[PDB]
Amino acid sequence: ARSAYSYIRDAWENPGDGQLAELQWQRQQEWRNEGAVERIERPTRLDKARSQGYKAKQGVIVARVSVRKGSARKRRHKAGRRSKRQGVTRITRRKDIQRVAEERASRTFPNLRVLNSYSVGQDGRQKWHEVILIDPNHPAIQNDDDLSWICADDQADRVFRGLTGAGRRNRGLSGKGKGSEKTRPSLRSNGGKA
Amino acid sequence: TVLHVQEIRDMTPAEREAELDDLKTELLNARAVQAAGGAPENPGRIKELRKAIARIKTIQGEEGD
Amino acid sequence: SWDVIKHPHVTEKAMNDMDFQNKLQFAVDDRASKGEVADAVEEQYDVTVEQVNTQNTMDGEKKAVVRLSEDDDAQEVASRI
Amino acid sequence: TGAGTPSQGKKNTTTHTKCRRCGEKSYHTKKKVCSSCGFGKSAKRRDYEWQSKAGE
Amino acid sequence: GKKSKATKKRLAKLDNQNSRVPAWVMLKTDRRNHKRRHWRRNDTDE
Amino acid sequence: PVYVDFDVPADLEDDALEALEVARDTGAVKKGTNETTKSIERGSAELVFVAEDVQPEEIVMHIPELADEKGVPFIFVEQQDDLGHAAGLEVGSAAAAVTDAGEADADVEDIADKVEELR
RNA sequence: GCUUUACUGCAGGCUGUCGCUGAG
RNA sequence: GCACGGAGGCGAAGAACCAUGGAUUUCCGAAUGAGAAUCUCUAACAAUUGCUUCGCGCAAUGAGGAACCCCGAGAACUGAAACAUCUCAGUAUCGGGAGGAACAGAAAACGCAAUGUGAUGUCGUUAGUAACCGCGAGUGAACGCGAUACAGCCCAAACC
Ligand SMILES: [Cl-]
Ligand SMILES: [Cl-]
Ligand SMILES: [K+]
Ligand SMILES: [Mg+2]
Ligand SMILES: [Mg+2]
Ligand SMILES: [Mg+2]
Ligand SMILES: [Mg+2]
Ligand SMILES: [Mg+2]
Ligand SMILES: [Mg+2]
Ligand SMILES: [Mg+2]
Ligand SMILES: [Mg+2]
Ligand SMILES: [Mg+2]
Ligand SMILES: [Mg+2]
Ligand code: NA
Ligand code: NA
Ligand code: NA
Ligand code: NA
Ligand code: NA
Ligand code: NA
Ligand code: NA
Ligand code: NA
Ligand code: NA
Ligand code: NA
Ligand code: NA
Repeated sequence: ARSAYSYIRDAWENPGDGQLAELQWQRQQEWRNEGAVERIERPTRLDKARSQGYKAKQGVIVARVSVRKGSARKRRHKAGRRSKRQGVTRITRRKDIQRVAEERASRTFPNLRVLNSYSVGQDGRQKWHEVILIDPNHPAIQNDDDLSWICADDQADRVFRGLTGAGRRNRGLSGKGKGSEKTRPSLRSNGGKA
Repeated sequence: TVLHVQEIRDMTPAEREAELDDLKTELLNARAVQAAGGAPENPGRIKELRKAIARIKTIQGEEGD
Repeated sequence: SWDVIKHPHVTEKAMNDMDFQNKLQFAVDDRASKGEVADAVEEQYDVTVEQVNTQNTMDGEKKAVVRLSEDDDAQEVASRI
Repeated sequence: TGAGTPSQGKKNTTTHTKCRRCGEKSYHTKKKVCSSCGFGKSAKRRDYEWQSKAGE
Repeated sequence: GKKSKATKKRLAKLDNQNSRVPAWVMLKTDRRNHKRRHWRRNDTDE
Repeated sequence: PVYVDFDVPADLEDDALEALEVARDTGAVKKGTNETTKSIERGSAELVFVAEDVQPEEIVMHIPELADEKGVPFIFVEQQDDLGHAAGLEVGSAAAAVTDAGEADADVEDIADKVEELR
């Protein structure tokens, strides 16, 4: 039969309807008063967290991060620029908000490593994402066959190098075929053309 | 030279510290004579006095005192 | 670990302090305080130190003018080394 | 007053000094920042790619 | 001016580096102080 | 709170938790929201419990209506660790289900009745 | 470098619309 | 020691010298008790985190490195015989970060359309071809093929 989890998931398909709607209307009031990075005891979306690698276990951490909505916060040019480069208003960053959130969280927990993240809504001026981080130095995790991979030395600061799921999709690596000529194996090896 | 490693290892933790202080003193006075321009020097000693002190401290380390 | 006394600062002025005011002058470690200079001097020469004046010399070392008590004789202490 | 020789006479202020971190006489004692290694400003050592030819 | 303990030590050092190559070193090498700084013609750090 | 549409009097909650304890010793009980859910879905649930101090609420939100369309009786419990302890756990439990009571079927039946009347 | 009712654009201001946004 | 002086010393108790391993290893320095132009003032993982016996008790991070690598920010001279799109160029430079290599990687692929291929890099080629472009100047792949090397797996959930 349906897992209880399927009900959490099912509710988040429409965060604007039913109970979830009223719940969000309430929570955001408190969230808007919390910091930029708030560690939380439990994922707001269990099914999603668990689906992304979460586990009720020592060394597993979750944190809700708030990030502003919109385009790049850019300063107008202070020297000569051809029209093409005189823009300010329509310029958007190449890193999506979710990735920005994942980075702010990781910096907050210097010792932890980002495992994944998911969205938990937004109001008119900010978006909230919950990030799952892992303690690569805790034996509880070092002895976990489903997570100890994140303990390896080459997984250090993985979020800052775009090795995150959100980091990889944002890098245009989803497609294995047509369209990923200038993304795989890396954006940089392809002369930054994607 | 005049003071070898075996002789140092055969001493007791207390004989080393004693031998140590003695050397330091010999050295201090050697330097005092040097400071007074005292020519009755023997460049080799004032130099060996440093190594002797090094060897002893080294052994006190290996032995645990 | 560093030692307090380096060597007797023997010079004309140094002698004068010894013959005339019962003072011994030493080149000491600049990390050393007057009190530490006083002790060291007592423990190394078996004497009683009454006063200690210091100076951080332009030679990069500290100089100490240690005055002995009437019971002690600077000339005799200095003379045995 | 000439901006040359006559104005050089007032120059008895101390600014850049021997730096505790890098040893260069570049530690601005007024700003408490080394113009050479970045001491006082950055934990990381000051360095730029323009300090050498681009392909080198 | 007012010099600190460290500054003084540095000045002291510079003054010493300002000594000449001992006569014996000339004989020992069978034959200049490339650091001769004059207090007037030269300038020190800090 | 958003999933709680009626208030259960302390005394009732007490009888309820008491019944649950005998339920685990005499009959059988399901501990955990996932296991409670399948009970309601498999119909094998006689009475289900739901804590009111659940954060996030999503974990339980569905219990009420899911139960209503399955004809299964459910009751609320202020504390979360009481329900878990009453279920025999060393930890708390957001939801529990009495999978066939035992030496409490009368009580359970009554507790259910009391709630229905409590609307 | 400077000017303007030169060409082309870019900030900024005003104004409509959408989101935040809900009850009769 | 370079360093060929003077004096003196060490070495058959096997020195010098070389290799590996060990001892010592001041102060400032990420610099971390607090402050400071390498010093000072009165027990210190400062700061941020994880675990937690909730006590800094057990741990982590910080900074460096010749370039290489990955993730972001991103010019202008110049070319177009002017110049605005275009070009120089995703270059210079800037921000963040990893490793001895990075990154990528077991198809919601390819589409010589097939009764076909079979994770991913890279090299040779495909090809200055397709595609872009005041359709100007310029710009510019991929599939496939021949090679190198080869390696495939773990969760979430169902049922417990
Ligand atoms: Cl990370
Ligand atoms: Cl094919
Ligand atoms: K241009
Ligand atoms: Mg590569
Ligand atoms: Mg004084
Ligand atoms: Mg001027
Ligand atoms: Mg002189
Ligand atoms: Mg400090
Ligand atoms: Mg041109
Ligand atoms: Mg033309
Ligand atoms: Mg191009
Ligand atoms: Mg193709
Ligand atoms: Mg398994
Ligand atoms: Na981190
Ligand atoms: Na692109
Ligand atoms: Na001296
Ligand atoms: Na001068
Ligand atoms: Na060493
Ligand atoms: Na630490
Ligand atoms: Na602690
Ligand atoms: Na031209
Ligand atoms: Na021109
Ligand atoms: Na064009
Ligand atoms: Na073929």
